[PDB]
Amino acid sequence: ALWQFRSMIKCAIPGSHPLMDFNNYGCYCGLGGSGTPVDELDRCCETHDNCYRDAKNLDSCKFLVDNPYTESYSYSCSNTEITCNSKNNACEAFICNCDRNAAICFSKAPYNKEHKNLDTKKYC
Amino acid sequence: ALWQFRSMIKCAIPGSHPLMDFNNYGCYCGLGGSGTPVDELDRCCETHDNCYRDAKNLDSCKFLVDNPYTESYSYSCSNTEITCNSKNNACEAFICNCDRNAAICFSKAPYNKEHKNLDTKKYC
Ligand SMILES: [Ca+2]
Ligand SMILES: [Ca+2]
Ligand SMILES: [Ca+2]
Ligand SMILES: [Cl-]
Ligand SMILES: [Cl-]
Repeated sequence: ALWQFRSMIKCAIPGSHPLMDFNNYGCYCGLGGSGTPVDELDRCCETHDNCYRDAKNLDSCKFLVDNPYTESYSYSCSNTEITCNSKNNACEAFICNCDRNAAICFSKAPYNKEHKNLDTKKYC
Repeated sequence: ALWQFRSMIKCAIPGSHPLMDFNNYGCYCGLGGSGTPVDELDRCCETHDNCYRDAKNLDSCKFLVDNPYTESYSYSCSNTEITCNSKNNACEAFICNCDRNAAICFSKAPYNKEHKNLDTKKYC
């Protein structure tokens, strides 16, 4: 679920303020997107979006409101390391991994303040 | 999910051995069932089954393999007290409550050893 994804981010990046730092960044770190990502971080976000898209297109999965962010799963944090519980069902596991890969991707991507709250209408 | 339900049981009943104690008991504490419950505990189990039935019959919900036991939710245990996370989606919340009510029902129902591993074919 969305709240768990923000927690995953705090896990991989202790000092982070998920909502404030990674929302409304570049072209894809936020709701939907357009154009091409402006940098690694922005691409991490595009990949997360694409991952959610692949999940919605799974015949075997049906998310409430057709929004994967509503799908709650089980995961655990241990010293910056994120672990998706093997007991999550196939759909939950898929979402858990999308979030986990995104959280990790965020922790290794440069954070360019100039790309924060970017004028998407022009540069995306 | 099924594994979370067993944890809920340990929460409400510290000494319990969920699988060993509450599986294959009476007419409803196990897979499916038949007849009328033999006692309070057995009825707690029938109610849990009926609760899962109501969940499967929700137009808004679609569980993997159409089995609510695969639906993973978020909950927390604190001194025998079980709490279902308000952030679970409607379907997850419904399942979480079914499990929670069952766990609590189990903790307050007499445990009749004579009803353990009962000859269902005859008494159910
Ligand atoms: Ca996005
Ligand atoms: Ca049953
Ligand atoms: Ca779930
Ligand atoms: Cl976020
Ligand atoms: Cl059980």
